[PDB]
Amino acid sequence: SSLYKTFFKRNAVFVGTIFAGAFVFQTVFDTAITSWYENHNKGKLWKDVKARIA
Amino acid sequence: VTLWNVGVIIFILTIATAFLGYCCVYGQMSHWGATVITNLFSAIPFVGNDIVSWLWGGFSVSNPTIQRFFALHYLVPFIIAAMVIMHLMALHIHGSSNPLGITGNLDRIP
Amino acid sequence: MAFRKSNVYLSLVNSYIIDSPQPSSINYWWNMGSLLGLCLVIQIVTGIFMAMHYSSNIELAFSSVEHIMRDVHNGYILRYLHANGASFFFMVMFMHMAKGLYYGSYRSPR
Amino acid sequence: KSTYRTPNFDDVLKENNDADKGRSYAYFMVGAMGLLSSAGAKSTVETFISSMTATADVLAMA
Amino acid sequence: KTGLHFGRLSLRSLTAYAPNLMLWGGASMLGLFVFTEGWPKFQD
Amino acid sequence: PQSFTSIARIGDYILKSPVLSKLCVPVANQFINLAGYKKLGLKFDDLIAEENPIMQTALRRLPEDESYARAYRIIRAHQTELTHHLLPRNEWIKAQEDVPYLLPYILEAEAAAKEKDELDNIEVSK
Amino acid sequence: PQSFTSIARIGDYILKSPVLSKLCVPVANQFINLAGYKKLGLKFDDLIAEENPIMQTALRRLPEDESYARAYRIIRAHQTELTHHLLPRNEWIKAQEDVPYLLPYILEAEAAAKEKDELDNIEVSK
Amino acid sequence: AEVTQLSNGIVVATEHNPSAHTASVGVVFGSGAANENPYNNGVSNLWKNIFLSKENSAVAAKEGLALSSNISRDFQSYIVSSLPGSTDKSLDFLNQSFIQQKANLLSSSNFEATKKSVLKQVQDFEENDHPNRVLEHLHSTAFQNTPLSLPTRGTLESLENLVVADLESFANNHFLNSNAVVVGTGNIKHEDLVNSIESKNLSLQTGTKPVLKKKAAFLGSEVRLRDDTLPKAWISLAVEGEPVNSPNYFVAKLAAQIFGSYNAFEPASRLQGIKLLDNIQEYQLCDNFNHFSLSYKDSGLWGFSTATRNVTMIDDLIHFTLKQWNRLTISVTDTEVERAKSLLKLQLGQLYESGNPVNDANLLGAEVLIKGSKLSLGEAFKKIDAITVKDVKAWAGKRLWDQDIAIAGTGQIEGLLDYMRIRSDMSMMRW
Ligand SMILES: CCCCCCCCCCC(=O)OC[C@H](COP(=O)(O)OC[C@H](O)COP(=O)(O)OC[C@@H](COC(=O)CC)OC(=O)CCC)OC(=O)CCCCCCCC
Ligand SMILES: CCCCCCCCCCCCCCCCCC(=O)OC[C@H](COP(=O)(O)OCCN)OC(=O)CCCCCCCCCCCCC
Ligand code: HEM
Ligand SMILES: COc1c(O)c(C)c(C/C=C(\C)CC/C=C(\C)CC/C=C(\C)CC/C=C(\C)CC/C=C(\C)CCC=C(C)C)c(O)c1OC
Ligand SMILES: CCCCCCCCCCCCCCCCCC(=O)O[C@H](COC(=O)CCCCCC)COP(=O)(O)OCCN
Repeated sequence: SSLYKTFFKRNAVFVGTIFAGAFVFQTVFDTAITSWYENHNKGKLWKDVKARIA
Repeated sequence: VTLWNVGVIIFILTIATAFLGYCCVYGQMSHWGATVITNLFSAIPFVGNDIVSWLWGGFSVSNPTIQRFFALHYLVPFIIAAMVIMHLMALHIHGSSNPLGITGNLDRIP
Repeated sequence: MAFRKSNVYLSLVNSYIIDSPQPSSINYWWNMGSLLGLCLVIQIVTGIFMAMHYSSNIELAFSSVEHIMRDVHNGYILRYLHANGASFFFMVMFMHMAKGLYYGSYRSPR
Repeated sequence: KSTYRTPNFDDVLKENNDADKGRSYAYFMVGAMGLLSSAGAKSTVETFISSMTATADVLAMA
Repeated sequence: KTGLHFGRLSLRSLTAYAPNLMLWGGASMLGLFVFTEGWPKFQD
Repeated sequence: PQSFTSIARIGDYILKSPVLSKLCVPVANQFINLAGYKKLGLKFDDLIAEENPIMQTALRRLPEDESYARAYRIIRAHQTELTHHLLPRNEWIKAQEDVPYLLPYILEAEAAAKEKDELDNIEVSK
Repeated sequence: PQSFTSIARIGDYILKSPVLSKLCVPVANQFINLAGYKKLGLKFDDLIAEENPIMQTALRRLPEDESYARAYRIIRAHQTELTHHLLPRNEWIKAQEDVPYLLPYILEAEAAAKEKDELDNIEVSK
Repeated sequence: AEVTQLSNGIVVATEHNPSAHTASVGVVFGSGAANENPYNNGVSNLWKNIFLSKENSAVAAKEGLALSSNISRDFQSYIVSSLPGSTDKSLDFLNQSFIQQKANLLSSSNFEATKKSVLKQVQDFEENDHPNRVLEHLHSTAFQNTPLSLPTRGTLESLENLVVADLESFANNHFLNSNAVVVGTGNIKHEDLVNSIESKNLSLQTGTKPVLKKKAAFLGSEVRLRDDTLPKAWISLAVEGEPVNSPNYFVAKLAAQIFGSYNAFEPASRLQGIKLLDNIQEYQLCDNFNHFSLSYKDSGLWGFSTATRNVTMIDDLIHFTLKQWNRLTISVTDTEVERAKSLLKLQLGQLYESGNPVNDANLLGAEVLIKGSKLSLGEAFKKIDAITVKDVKAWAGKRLWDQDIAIAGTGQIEGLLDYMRIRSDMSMMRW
């Protein structure tokens, strides 16, 4: 409602926020996807086999 | 003015084309001409050792440099031919000048 | 008038993808021609980046495709997008020709 | 009939205009589609650029 | 003293253009801040 | 291009000066006959470039007897060059006929364009 | 395309025949309502392609009351498809309203074009 | 030039001016075309006419009295004009055959001859008066299914199904004593009118008219009446506005004076200090335009209306006009605010200080029905001088920046694009 120049009114905030979030989203989506993949396949990676030959 | 600005772009692409094809013979002038030119981009402030390692594909002028220079040499002559089409479009809306330098709409032949 | 209608280059973009008059009852079968323009761009771009690493000699040709798959950084993405993109390029073109065979697009004045 | 008698739109209209309801939900979805495309088109350019760096067998002979 | 032009861009619209590149560059600094993260480019 | 208001502001200061017109006017008469436009049957105002809105305004306001004569001098000068000759000396432009016939139409088209533009950029307060 | 003179030459021979109109006219009435153009509020003569000089001649010679009504039926049929619906059954074209309103203008534009063309290719001798 | 109200049970307003040569006396009611349903539409247009019918106006001309009336939204009027030593005869004409014995005017032959004259006025209006029947469709499409959209003349089939029983049904509910103001302007004292009214016991009976079920509401919409045999194109376009007794009343009027009005065939009109006129005159996009600010007791309308003959460049005229509206939010200048202050005080002065006492009787009657008292021209001038650049930008970002529009058009309007290509022009996307 009364948040529009805080959100998406300005030409330089319509592209000055979707370019701002384009790096914040770039690193937190990359970390959470990698964290899910290495627990669905836990026990088969090289990190788990090298700790078994200790 | 637009006809003169598209002409400057063609002149830069023709210099880049002749440099890339001269390095494809791989003579003794081809190796040391490509060493001197590519070392000039190591002086750009705060990004210097990233254009030159991306132009080389390695640590000097070597086999990845010659293979990528021929593939770019096939391509830029087709970018030049598309700039030549855009060059003749800007000419058709106004036509040519004359050595007198005045209007020529009073005497025209096909 | 607007600047997009008085420039020599911007008016071609405006007269083709901005202010072009369209029949308001066309369906999703009329979308296959724009999608074929995206297919040609993917095939040219991924093939130029693969031509930097390829050798056409008959004793080096098979092994250089293996070099792109194993050694080039993200080289498997370039080849797989290129070999599978050619099948997607032919699938849309079979659907493009079959639409004009259906709706009668070959007759006069086309 | 008359041209001053417009037909009914209450089958598709809302029961409340509420002019911030229309201009908040229609700028969140167009803004989020341009946020994902900025991070989507950025990642594709970097993968094409990263294939021109040194290969695995070049850095092994360094 | 009425608003120096040398052309047409005068004080009557640069008064609104002086905070216009608050984020017109703010977003061209940020527009390259998109396309320069993953291949090496750091700021100061 | 510079403007014709700026040219005449500089050029009038040289002529109402006893020591400046001593030096510059003998130089300027040698620059004219070393240009050679009179030998092609041309005045100087024929040579001015005309693809701008101030110059298109001054050509409409010309009287049509002077407008017909100017179109023949330009056509005669194009046919002279493609034969790579000069005109006979009977048909050269003499020094009394090279008058600024287009300068008064130009100078008032520029003073009206300046006045309109400095009334669109105004800072009148209370 | 064939011609409308050739279509009516074949189509009239079927109707002045007792055993041919027995067989073909029950088949032709099933072909009409399996086409489905009446459900979009259209007659058959609206469907004829019009980018040829014989068909452009017949559209100028139409009376302007029938010309205004035809432009509304075509606009109503474009809006019906983009919603992917059919019209209500109150507004379908009945079987008595589908008349050949454009066939007489077409058949005389073709007979004049044939006569003009066979007088340009003539072999009259003495 | 001072106004005086005095209610003895009946409101009587009067502005004396002893330099006038005539005097007007009438009564103004507070129920207009926005107090009707869609079946008795234009029934106030039949109450104006039969007051001006030939047998009723022959009686007034035998004493030197002229009749005049006016039907609008939110009010109607019935004025009797005369000479300043003859105003007591003006009250006796209003008392008889309009207030007391109003039965002989509603005959069967006087009503039937009148209705077939009102049936041909609205029929000629619908075929000839193109800039005014497009502005009517702008009210019809912006306030649809709402009282503020019925046309003040009525329509051709709502006028045909109107019998004599419908007029007394309208008068019984709307010509009441509290819904009424008695006005007198021109050369007439305030105290001679008051004593002459209460020299008798002039009054009415009941009051408390019906209470107007649905409120007013703006809706973004468009209506298109294409006619390819007409030689021009007429177009109106507006947004929501500021009502009567709104705190931004003079601020919306100052904003329309910034863009003003234009006539392409008048030479002095082409030299105005309007920045929109630089883009218009280069390719001659229109013949005329004018900006307005309408205001009622419910809402308002702020916009413009044009007429053009360049039927292939219509979408450039809409593009350039809506781009200048964006500058009231972001980059309006101080010399444009000071120019519109001087021209608004001259436009308000020629409407409220003209020479027609019939004109000043409709203006006085409306402002006393809706506010109780009149606002001076000195107090309105003091309010216009205190508007700043900040007040215009605060009004503009609330009322026009990225808001819905209502469009209406007729003629050769094939080059008029659809809604979302025009709706997107209400924000520059450069702030
Ligand atoms: C390998 C290449 C991948 C890319 C290929 C792109 C797709 C090519 C398919 C060819 C095609 O476009 O045919 C479409 C055909 C007619 O289309 P129509 O305009 O009449 O129906 C629009 C409807 O109102 C929804 O239209 P709507 O407004 O709902 O659009 C939203 C819709 C969009 O998705 C698509 O339709 C993409 C095809 O999504 C939704 O429905 C939302 C659900 C929650 O629909 C049909 O008749 C179905 C026939 C099946 C076609 C199979 C082809 C055989 C190979
Ligand atoms: C020389 C080489 C030339 C190429 C030869 C042809 C190659 C075949 C390529 C296969 C794709 C072609 C199939 C679709 C062809 C286009 C059909 C079309 O244009 O749409 C027609 C129809 C539209 O429906 P309507 O408009 O009639 O709806 C009524 C409105 N009043 O829409 C439909 O009816 C679509 C119905 C579903 C069609 C798909 C069915 C499966 C097709 C077989 C595919 C097999 C792949 C292995
Ligand atoms: C592959 C390169 C080029 C091609 C094929 C090309 C072609 C042409 C042609 C056919 C003409 C019209 C004929 C003529 O006026 O002589 C022309 C004119 C012109 N060219 Fe080029 N040109 C090229 C490069 C350039 C360059 C490098 C420049 C300037 C930096 C340039 C600037 C111009 C200009 C200003 C004209 C107009 C001259 C006039 O009309 O008086 N062009 N060009
Ligand atoms: C109604 O009908 C339509 C319609 O439906 C549509 C969609 C369009 C829209 C138009 C199209 C879809 C046309 C598509 C355009 C093409 C296919 C152009 C052809 C493409 C190319 C020639 C590709 C250009 C080549 C490159 C970009 C080379 C790339 C290589 C690079 C960048 C290597 C760089 C190397 C280094 C080291 C940086 C119409 O114009 C149109 O008509 C009105
Ligand atoms: C096969 C050939 C394909 C043909 C190409 C057609 C599509 C080309 C257009 C694609 C978009 C390119 C448009 C560039 C943006 C507009 C340029 C411009 O403003 O015009 C010029 C800018 O001058 C230039 O330097 C042009 C650089 C060209 C760069 C080419 C890469 C301004 O010109 P001007 O101010 O006179 O505009 C007319 C106003 N009446």
